[PDB]
Amino acid sequence: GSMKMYDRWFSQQELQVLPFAEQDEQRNQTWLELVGEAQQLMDERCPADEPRAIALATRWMEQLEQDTAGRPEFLTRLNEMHAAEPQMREQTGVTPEMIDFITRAFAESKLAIWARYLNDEELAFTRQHYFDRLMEWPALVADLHRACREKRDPASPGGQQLAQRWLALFQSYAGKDAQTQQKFRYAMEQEPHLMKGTWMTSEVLSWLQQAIGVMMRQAQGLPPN
Repeated sequence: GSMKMYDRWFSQQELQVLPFAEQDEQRNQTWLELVGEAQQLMDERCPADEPRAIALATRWMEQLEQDTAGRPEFLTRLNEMHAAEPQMREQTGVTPEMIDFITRAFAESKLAIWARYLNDEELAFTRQHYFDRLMEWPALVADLHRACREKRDPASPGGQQLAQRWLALFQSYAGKDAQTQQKFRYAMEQEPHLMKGTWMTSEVLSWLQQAIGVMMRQAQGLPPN
């Protein structure tokens, strides 16, 4: 879209590190392709769980991660913009229904993988509750980036607050059975896609794993590390 649209959704400081504010002909072409291909799939009434939808959704999320420079606050801002900006459709062709389709297809791309790791009742719980708190993740990841950026101790009260927030979001879709949660950890160790579209860097993930280890540490038994 236009630089005027971005100017009213981002401050001047933010625009200096938002890649979308760069004029780049190849970035623009890729977005024309991603939007055009989404609209075509919707026009064919393509199911979100077909491979064509899964592929396109994966391409979108990787592009969005690059074009927000990995900043979850910027993903949040673009999410606000898509739903509120009056000339979103005229300027970009993006509609709330398109974003819903892409998000549902991206969910299906992960549920297809979890189907190989979970039994039937665990997979049904995760499908049912997948979206319950999905939208709370960007604000948590933003706070995780901030904790890591500010060198907060993962064992501080604020650090454990973040680990507790993570647990509540994770348990929202994984359930609360320790046996089931270990399947999710194994899957995440083996399946690189499950960590895509989370706006986590290696450093922030390391910070979170440390805070979780403190939270979950047992008095007896093999400890974390």
